[PDB]
Amino acid sequence: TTIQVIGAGLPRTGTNSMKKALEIIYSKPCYHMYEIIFKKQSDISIWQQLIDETHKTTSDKRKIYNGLNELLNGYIATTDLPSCSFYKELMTMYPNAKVLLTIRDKYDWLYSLRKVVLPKSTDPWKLKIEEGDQVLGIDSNFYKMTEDSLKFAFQKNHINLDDDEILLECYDEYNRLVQEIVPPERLLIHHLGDGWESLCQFLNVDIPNGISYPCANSHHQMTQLTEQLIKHKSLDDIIHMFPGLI
Ligand SMILES: Nc1ncnc2c1ncn2[C@@H]1O[C@H](COP(=O)(O)O)[C@@H](OP(=O)(O)O)[C@H]1O
Ligand SMILES: CC(C)NC[C@@H]1CCc2cc(CO)c([N+](=O)[O-])cc2N1
Repeated sequence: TTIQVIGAGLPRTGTNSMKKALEIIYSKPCYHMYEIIFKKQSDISIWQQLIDETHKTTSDKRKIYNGLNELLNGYIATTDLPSCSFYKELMTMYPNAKVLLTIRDKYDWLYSLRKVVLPKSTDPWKLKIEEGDQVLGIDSNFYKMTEDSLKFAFQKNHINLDDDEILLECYDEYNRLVQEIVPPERLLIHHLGDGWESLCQFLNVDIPNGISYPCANSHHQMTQLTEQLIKHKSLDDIIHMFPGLI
């Protein structure tokens, strides 16, 4: 059991739905940020060490490959931040794995990103996210790892993450680059809304009979989850309000 599909799509492009879709297709687990937050928060420091390794004048690529392989043990696929930023290293490690690029309108993406993953530093919603994350046992190291992995995906050392215009152009550049460096036969570009057909064709499987394509992880749902975590101060107490999400 090793990686068959590498999800290179950025966060907030339908990765949790793609995660669920792949788990339906393969009946084996797919990695996602939800795996880290809700199941394995100890992975945060490991991802941080790997991203830190990339910032060295001479990076130890074998250390990174071995670290990626350990993180992804028991998974059939990976999606989302932070793994998407390592899609090149994953491609090298798993030469037979196919690559998915989940994609969507860039303006909707940015809006989604600011609501969940990367608020502007002066946005009051950032404090509500933090307070909510406190309930989940998430600390400040989490934000450093996600920030560093976005910067790593965009291949930038210095960047003003509060500038929407920069993030929009980074998004387009990122998706262009994936399309440039992944051979066409090894890549499926999956637009938000595309559903089973193109995906199943690509992965050489039939469309799941009587099972609809997943639709999960809206910023509306994430805003409500943040609100409810703050109100009740317990995930277990509110999880029934979020069926089928985690
Ligand atoms: N089947 C589907 N059709 C349309 N949008 C979908 C979808 N599945 C997920 N999404 C959207 O993809 C985004 C989440 O992606 P990710 O899981 O990578 O964080 C959300 O966007 P919004 O925040 O605009 O609602 C979510 O609503
Ligand atoms: C709602 C509040 C309690 N925070 C929890 C949410 C869960 C989904 C999520 C997903 C990503 C990337 O998919 C990131 N990210 O990269 O920062 C952060 C979060 N945070």
